[PDB]
Amino acid sequence: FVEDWDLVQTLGEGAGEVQLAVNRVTEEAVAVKIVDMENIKKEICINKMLNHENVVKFYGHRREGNIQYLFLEYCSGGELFDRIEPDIGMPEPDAQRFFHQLMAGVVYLHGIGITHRDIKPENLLLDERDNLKISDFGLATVFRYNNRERLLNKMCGTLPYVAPELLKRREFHAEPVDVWSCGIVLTAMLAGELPWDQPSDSCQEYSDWKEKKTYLNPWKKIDSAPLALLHKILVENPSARITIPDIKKDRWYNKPLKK
Ligand SMILES: Cn1cc(-c2cnn3c(N)c(Br)c([C@@H]4CCC[C@H](N)C4)nc23)cn1
Repeated sequence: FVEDWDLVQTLGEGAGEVQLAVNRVTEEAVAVKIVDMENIKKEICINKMLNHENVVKFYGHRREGNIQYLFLEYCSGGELFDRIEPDIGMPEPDAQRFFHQLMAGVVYLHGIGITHRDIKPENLLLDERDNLKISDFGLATVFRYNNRERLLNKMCGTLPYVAPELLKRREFHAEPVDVWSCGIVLTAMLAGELPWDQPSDSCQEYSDWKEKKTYLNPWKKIDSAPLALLHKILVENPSARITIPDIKKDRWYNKPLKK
């Protein structure tokens, strides 16, 4: 009976659906991604490579006909998105802890040559202890193989989170794009709002940021220390943008915080 699972509820939709399943014998819970049914093949393949505390674990996949069944780590705390109070954000110490965990997960992925490509609060899930877990590898790809980097050219992601070079350049490096989206996530956690619809020349809010008008929202709501880190992350030129090893040296990143 240990292979029997009960589908107890729908966790959400994407894009098929994701259901919560409980083992009839052990009562273990697992998220099941159901796809009706090339893209799915890649998602499973990348998933098989993943083994990190801040990345959703992959348990396997069953194929009952035309429907694909991805068995993944269940995150009972739901989406980080739901911990962000609109127009407020969340307490700075909470935002810092989630940011630390997000960087740990991203460093791990980059170390194995994988880029997520769609980092945002809806994809960052929380377990029963509020530990952050990067989810959904349907848009993920290999950017380093046999120690040789491959440039990306495919448009993908979510506009408010996408780095400016995606929209402007034919090819671009993978890592700075994920760094940028993490900076937008940090902004959202500390301000409860996204800074711009997209980082384009045509976007007034993006121009304001480039002109350093930090007396305007959402910047005005962010303390000087984390704001200084955002100044280093949200840099238009990806070659000048701060790297993760340097984010780890940042003053705010290393500031002891307590609620
Ligand atoms: C791909 N994947 C999902 C899971 C997953 C695990 N827990 N979980 C919870 N609690 C919710 Br709410 C969602 C919803 C499922 C619909 C999309 C939402 N972003 C997240 N997905 C999940 C693990 N891997």
